[PDB]
Amino acid sequence: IRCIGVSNRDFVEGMSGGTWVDVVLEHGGCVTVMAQDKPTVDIELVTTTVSNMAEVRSYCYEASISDMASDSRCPTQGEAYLDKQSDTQYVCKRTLVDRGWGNGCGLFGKGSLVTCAKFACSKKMTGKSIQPENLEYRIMLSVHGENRAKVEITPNSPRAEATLGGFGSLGLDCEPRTGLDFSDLYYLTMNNKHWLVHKEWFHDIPLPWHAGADTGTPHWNNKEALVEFKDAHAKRQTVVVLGSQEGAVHTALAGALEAEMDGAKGRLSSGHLKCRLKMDKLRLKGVSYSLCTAAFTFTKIPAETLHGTVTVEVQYAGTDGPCKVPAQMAVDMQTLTPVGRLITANPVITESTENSKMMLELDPPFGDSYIVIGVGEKKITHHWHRSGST
Amino acid sequence: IRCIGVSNRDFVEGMSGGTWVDVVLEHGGCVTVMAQDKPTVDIELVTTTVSNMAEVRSYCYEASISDMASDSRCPTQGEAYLDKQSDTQYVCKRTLVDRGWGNGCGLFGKGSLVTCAKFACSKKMTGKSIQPENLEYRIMLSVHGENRAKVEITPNSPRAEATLGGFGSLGLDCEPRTGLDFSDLYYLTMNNKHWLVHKEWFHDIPLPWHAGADTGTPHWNNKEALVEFKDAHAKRQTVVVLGSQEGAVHTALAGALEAEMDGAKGRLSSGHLKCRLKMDKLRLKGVSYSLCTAAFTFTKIPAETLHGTVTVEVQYAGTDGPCKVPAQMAVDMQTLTPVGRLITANPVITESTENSKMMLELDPPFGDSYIVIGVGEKKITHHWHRSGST
Amino acid sequence: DIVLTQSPSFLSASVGDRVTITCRASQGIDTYLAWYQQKPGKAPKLLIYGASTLQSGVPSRFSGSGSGTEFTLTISSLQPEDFATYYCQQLNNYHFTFGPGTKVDIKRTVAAPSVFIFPPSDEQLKSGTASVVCLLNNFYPREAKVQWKVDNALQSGNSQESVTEQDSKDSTYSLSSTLTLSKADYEKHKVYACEVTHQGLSSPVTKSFNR
Amino acid sequence: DIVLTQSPSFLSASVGDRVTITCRASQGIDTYLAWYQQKPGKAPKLLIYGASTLQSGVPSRFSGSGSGTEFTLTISSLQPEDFATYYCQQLNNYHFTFGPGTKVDIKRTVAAPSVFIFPPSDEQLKSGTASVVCLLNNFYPREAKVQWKVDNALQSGNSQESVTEQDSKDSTYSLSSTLTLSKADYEKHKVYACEVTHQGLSSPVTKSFNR
Amino acid sequence: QVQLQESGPGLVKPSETLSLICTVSGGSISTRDYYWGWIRQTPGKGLEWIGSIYYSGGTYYSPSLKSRVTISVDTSKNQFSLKLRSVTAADTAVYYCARQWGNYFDHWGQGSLVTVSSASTKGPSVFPLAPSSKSTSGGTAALGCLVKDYFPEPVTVSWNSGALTSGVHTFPAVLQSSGLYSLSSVVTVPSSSLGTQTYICNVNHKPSNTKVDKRVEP
Amino acid sequence: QVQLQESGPGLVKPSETLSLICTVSGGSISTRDYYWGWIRQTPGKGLEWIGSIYYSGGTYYSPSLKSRVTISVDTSKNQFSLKLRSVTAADTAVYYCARQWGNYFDHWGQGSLVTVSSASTKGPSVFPLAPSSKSTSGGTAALGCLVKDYFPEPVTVSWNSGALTSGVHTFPAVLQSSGLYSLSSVVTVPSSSLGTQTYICNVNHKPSNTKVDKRVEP
Repeated sequence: IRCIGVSNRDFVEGMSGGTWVDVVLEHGGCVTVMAQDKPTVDIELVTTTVSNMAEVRSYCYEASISDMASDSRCPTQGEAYLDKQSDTQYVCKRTLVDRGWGNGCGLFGKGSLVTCAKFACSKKMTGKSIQPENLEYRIMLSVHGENRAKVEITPNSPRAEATLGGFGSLGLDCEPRTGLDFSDLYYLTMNNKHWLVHKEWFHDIPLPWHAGADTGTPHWNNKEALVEFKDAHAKRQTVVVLGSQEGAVHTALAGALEAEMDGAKGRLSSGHLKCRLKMDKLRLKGVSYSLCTAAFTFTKIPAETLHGTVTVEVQYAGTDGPCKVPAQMAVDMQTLTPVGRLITANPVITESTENSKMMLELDPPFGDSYIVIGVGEKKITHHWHRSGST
Repeated sequence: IRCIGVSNRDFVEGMSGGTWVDVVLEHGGCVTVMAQDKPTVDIELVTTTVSNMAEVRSYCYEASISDMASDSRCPTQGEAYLDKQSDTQYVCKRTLVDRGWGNGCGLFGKGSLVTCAKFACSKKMTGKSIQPENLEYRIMLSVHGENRAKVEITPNSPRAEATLGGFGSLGLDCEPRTGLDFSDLYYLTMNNKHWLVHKEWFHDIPLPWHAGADTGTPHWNNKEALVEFKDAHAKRQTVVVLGSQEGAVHTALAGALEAEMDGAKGRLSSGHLKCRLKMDKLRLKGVSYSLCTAAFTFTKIPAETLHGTVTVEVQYAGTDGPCKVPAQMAVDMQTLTPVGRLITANPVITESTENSKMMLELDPPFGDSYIVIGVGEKKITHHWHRSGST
Repeated sequence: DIVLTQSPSFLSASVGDRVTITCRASQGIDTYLAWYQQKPGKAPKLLIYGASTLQSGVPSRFSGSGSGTEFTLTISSLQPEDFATYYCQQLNNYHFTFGPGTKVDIKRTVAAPSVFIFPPSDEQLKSGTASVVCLLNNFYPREAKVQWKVDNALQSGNSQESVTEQDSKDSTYSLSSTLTLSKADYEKHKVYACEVTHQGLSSPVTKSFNR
Repeated sequence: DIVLTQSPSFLSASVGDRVTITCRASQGIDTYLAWYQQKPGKAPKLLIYGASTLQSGVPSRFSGSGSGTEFTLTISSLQPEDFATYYCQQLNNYHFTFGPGTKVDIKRTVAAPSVFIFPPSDEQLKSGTASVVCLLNNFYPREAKVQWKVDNALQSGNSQESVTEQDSKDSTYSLSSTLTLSKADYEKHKVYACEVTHQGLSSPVTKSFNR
Repeated sequence: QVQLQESGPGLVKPSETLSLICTVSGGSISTRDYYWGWIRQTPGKGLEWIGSIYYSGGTYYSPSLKSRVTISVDTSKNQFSLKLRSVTAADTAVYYCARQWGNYFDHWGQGSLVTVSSASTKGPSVFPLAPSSKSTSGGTAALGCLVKDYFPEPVTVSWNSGALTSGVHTFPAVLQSSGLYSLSSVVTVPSSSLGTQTYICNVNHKPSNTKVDKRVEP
Repeated sequence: QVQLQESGPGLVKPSETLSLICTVSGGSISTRDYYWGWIRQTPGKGLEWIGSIYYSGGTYYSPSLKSRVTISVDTSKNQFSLKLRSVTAADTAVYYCARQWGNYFDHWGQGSLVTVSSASTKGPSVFPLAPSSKSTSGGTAALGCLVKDYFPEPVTVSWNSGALTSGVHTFPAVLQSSGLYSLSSVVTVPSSSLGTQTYICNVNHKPSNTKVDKRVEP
């Protein structure tokens, strides 16, 4: 029996008309929906998933360079020029150097020097955007007691009709709540790892980065973050890569929480919805059975739940099944006037075999009352006291 | 008999002492020197020669060039430089050229261009300096009648002792006259030809020239006089030599006079000297002969010279030789006093054979007089009338 | 590549003033630099080429100077038509690149918006919609605001504004605000009003009237 | 090679003036140019390097400016010791080459030569010769002439003159003239005199003596 | 006096190819002294050079666009063409054709706005704005003309076939929450001539080829 | 404070080799920041650079003189040497050694005059010039010192061992018609102290190693 021990549980009641009922759904919470002559079905909102995230920025943490070259000029011979400086793929550096007779110049002065190297990224990390269009809410609806359907709901597709076997169907209409969802984070990935990071911190990472997804060939920006140019001779200059920076991010990611992405979809915890659900086509079993006639027996003694309700487990020693279960609460016991109400509304034992067990959940009135199971002389009772008031 | 028909003839007489006699010598002139009891010897100054001329300048009129090269640079790339511009042998030219995308430059502007070529001279002409130390005067002294010596005299060696066989020696001392010699000309040579040119015109010839003689390797100046650089290619510049200029000089030398240089010494005409000549060691024949005794005969009738003197040719039909010749002039004849004077002083017939001929030159007095040849009854006479007065 | 810099970015001057704009190339371009003029809604207009040469048909007011990396465009006696953003431009290594641009606004005296209002035409009422146009003319500064009263009820949505540039003659701004209702909502109410608050208006000027 | 030019060549200024000297290189030397100072009978002294950097220990009067091909040396408040010829100097292509030099003379007021005369010493009379020395001291302008009287007989040969430079303190010139006789001719005559004509002397000043 | 005119302002779908043609007037295209370029301008307001080309056919492209740009000359028709491919929203801009005089761009075109989105073109609806009840005023009157619900930009608006320039203000269009921008045009004229003188607002929406004239009367 | 000093002024015969050594004081020649050069100056005006050299040994010569110049370093003795060969009269000049810092010569030497002729050295004869008969004057007296008949140049002349600087004028030598130049040196001092203050002219003819001091007394 579901939603029994959920701390964040809600009880929604049915209108006089009998179609519109409002609910509010929390992740890690439950809502019990009770309506007049209705299966009393539980809605959960178990899973929030994101998928198809558009990549915003991709940072590089391990670089390599090749075809390094330099061009020099004596003073009064103009600026140095290598074909690869206007090439966006290469990172370059231009400086003046002391030139003289010792370096092959007929003059003593500052000479132009340029040095270029082709920058390629060996391993990159990616940031992805989390927008409402990426969301996917998995909501499970279950007959409180084929009889539990799961549905998925998009913000671009708020509705879904959960189909329960003999009970008809429930119709979910929802809308995303405002303020209780994410927009200030990105889905940072890094060598098959995954994190959630404040996008504001993400825009200030001192590493090379390109602004799109992997288009044609990525144009990297801030190549000097990984490529510095060591001291410059008269005709040459040395270029060096810093190497892998994975450890620097693993240590800058101190408090970040991990996620799980077993596929292209990324699942995570929280979620908040509000839904009108239509029960016009939800029915209790279209066949009216007769009452169970044999003896019941308390296996589990009545036990109080967190919300004041009580749970009872019986085992019916009869073969009448499918028979309807006689279950009520009574304060008179001369007459069997029902008090309180059942949560497992209209309990049915479809089991045709001998010793079928069944769990019930009752909503006792305040004060004293008797849990009454069975119909005839061999029926069972159990006292129950509930405290509090209105 | 020399100096007989010379128009520029001079007659110098001897002092009472008999050592010092002054003369002045013209090229193409003569001086007859008569002294008391002396051979009466003729001085000429026949030749003026120059040699060992220090070369002043050497101009080139035919050029050739090789290893032509150019260097270019786009705008903002500095000035062009070829290894050959600082090389003094090469002639260069530097200019700006319109550069752009059509010439292989990343922008449009004036770019540096230099072009150089090695200049070599195939054929040169030479100018030589004519200074007093280069002079050489050839003076010939001849017994008027072994007996004619030639002497050479330098301005750095004014003296020379001409030796005449049986007559002793004449001692020449001279000094170069001031103003009647050259200094304003050079000895221009040109492909084995030779000229005399005004050195002032020589310094303004528009041709390449070097300032020394052929030292180490000649450094030519004003190489652009023969080498022009054709307009302007973007990365090259075309260099052209004018070629031979011999015809230009042969036509610029319109009035110049040629010389002759059959060796290293150069012949030319004019010359002017002044000389004290010492006749202390000049003697008439140290033996006193007797007079010729046989008959004389006039072959050439007496003929007047340009200077009022007269010349007579006799043939002595006797064998007494060597005998003195009895020759005088007389206005009395009865008897027999000498008048005038002989120019062929102390005539001697050294010929020992029968019909020896001999020419005499007499200086008759003014008016009437008789030329008297012979001694005795068979002697010959001839009237002679000279006009003019003191 | 050479990235040019320009200073200042924005600047407000007044007619007759002398304005100087500077441009900075990272590399030596010696004198191969240009200055362009771009008025609103128009193409750039070449002013200077060669960093100091005036282009034919350009007023004598404009001039340029500089060599190497720092160049300067000077505007003697600024004129109200000189509203534009000016760009320096250079070519190097077969690559054209322009400067960031120096916006030049005009400062003049204060002016009052000659407010008008326009009701929706019958063609709009018929078709389906209704657009009411409050209209401000020839004020300065740009700072001015409008308030939409519908029967003295300050509605906020459905309004959006559009500003002109400073005029080429009087250097003023103009403002159009449009209230956009469905015809039903326009037929419900009757009194439509716009209030214009501005520094040149001693009190909020209002225009209105009814069907 | 690059041939430097310097203008002007000569120039006469006066104390307190501000003098400018220019230098031109045929090729771009950007800022690699120097200015040297060479006083008479002394080695050059580096004044400016880098075309605008003042060298340590050089007075603040001197300064330099220029880039590319035209450079300029400026002397604020010229001083009488600044007598020198100044050279610009640049290196290029492993080749040093200097400018032609700008001679700088000083103009000041007119001065009179304090004439003296010196007779031959006895050591000279003995050895074989005789040298008489007329001496002009601390005048200006350089234009002055001397006349040698030997018993009021103007002899011309054997005289040679030598001039100093402008002094570093008073900017004046000095003149030494020497008459050179053989001892016999010095003992023949008795009265030796030199006459000094100069613009600052109202009439030819004379000095003379006898044995 | 050379004039350049780009082909009409147009709309382009993402990842398709942008094709523009600018045709040269007032002068030749087969000339040795000039190049012929393409220059873009995203709104706000940077100028970017796309590429230049010689009458011979030689191309010079920006390295930031070289792989996407193709420029061609047709000397016979005195025009040249720009082709951008794999267009995105980052390519929405006004594109200028210009004559390159070797190092500078001495002549430009009026400019052509290219918009890139997966939406179709719609023409505008033009409404008159005249004085209302109590039309009377001192000595000035304001007439208007409302261009509404078009896409993409731009329209151009003139008054009396471009003869009335003085008092005209045309306002920049505003994107309302449907796409379909909307602007308005206003002119100021004396009430002495209003309405003893006619006033026509000429609206021209090139991308929809819409041409329409409205009288403005009380 | 670095000082450079060229070897003594000397005389050279034509076609022989000129050999100079300049020795560095106040600093080391074995430094990597400086070069070490030779610069000439013919009497007229010209300053001409001959060549520079590194402490390592690397030479750099003028292309107008490379075939005749040889420069060498001796780091152990802190000096360097110039050698010109096949010398002519065109090579007579004052030769300066200098330190080349960059493209510039920051420190120079006093200079060494080299004369080239086929003549031998002769020392000078120094003669005093004192006031003569009627030596008296107002308040100024002129004392002199005649350096005569030397070859080649130069002498240097000081007074009272270089302590008397104020009134001294030394005049440039004049070439008389024998070779054998001759100059004179003169000083101005008060005539009141004509007997209570001594005066000595110090004549130094380096090429003949001549050193001589003359008293100057009435």
